Amino acid sequence: AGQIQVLEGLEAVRKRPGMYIGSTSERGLHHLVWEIVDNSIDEALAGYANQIEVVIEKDNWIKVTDNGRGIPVDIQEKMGRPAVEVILTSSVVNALSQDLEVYVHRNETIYHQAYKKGVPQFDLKEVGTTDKTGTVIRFKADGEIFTETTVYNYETLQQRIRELAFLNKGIQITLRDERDEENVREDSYHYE
Ligand SMILES: [Cl-]
Ligand SMILES: [Mg+2]
Repeated sequence: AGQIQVLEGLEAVRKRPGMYIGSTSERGLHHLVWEIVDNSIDEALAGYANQIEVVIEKDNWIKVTDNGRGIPVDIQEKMGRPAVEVILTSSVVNALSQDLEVYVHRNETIYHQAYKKGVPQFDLKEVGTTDKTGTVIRFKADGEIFTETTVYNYETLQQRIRELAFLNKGIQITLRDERDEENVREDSYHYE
């Protein structure tokens, strides 16, 4: 019943995306980033992260990295699935992304899963080792949902990231635009 309910959730969000994120215009596109960044900020506020990096990658992928605990990977009694899988298959960003990847650094291990329109492409995999903790999320907004534009606006991201760092003092939040490899722009904010 758990994973059927997952599938129905994805269908619901993709059918009425604007009920979930406000709009499917440029505003809703940028709201994807806010949803993810907000979750990292909660992890900082909980006491466990202090650095968040947002990268606009080639072809308008977004990568958000935090140095928090890493999303848990333990098997849920609820779903019979790893915790990270439950969390990401119930994410609006994931449902509304053509593709999304997560890398978790936790338990001295790097774990990876990928998704399309919220559907996992393979089971969560151990792919390496690590001496850090945190989470990396990379996603590509689905152009079938965001029919006006899937191109992010650096200045829009910059303005809100600046505001978020100012509001959440102590968190280092970095924005980087790598879309043009010949001219990479970065702004990093860190208030007291
Ligand atoms: Cl875990
Ligand atoms: Mg939260």
